[PDB]
Amino acid sequence: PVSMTKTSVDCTMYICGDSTECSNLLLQYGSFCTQLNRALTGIAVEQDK
Amino acid sequence: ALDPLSETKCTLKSFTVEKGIYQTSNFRVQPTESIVRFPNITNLCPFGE
Ligand SMILES: *[C@@H]1O[C@H](CO)[C@@H](O)[C@H](O)[C@H]1NC(C)=O
Repeated sequence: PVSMTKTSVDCTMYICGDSTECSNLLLQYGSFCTQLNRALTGIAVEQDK
Repeated sequence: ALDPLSETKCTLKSFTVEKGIYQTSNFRVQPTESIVRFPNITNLCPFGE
């Protein structure tokens, strides 16, 4: 094996799919989702490498 | 919100953007109209009686 599948996942749509109240509640958690997306993007860049 | 370059600068929290491709926001089609579909209204209770 050489590479995985370059999969990326959006929190706001996953956790609170098209929901205003849920998105507002999710804002309180800070950059959990920014760092989730950062980890997944780093993985994908590594796959290309 | 002025332009994509400004979105990139805001996401990176920087004024100088090193060469590359950056994921800034998420595209999402918003729903236009609402649809409500229910079975045919039948057996109207005899308040006439
Ligand atoms: C009683 O009959 C009249 C005429 O048919 C109708 O307008 C009225 O709504 C009926 N009453 C009820 C409770 O349906």
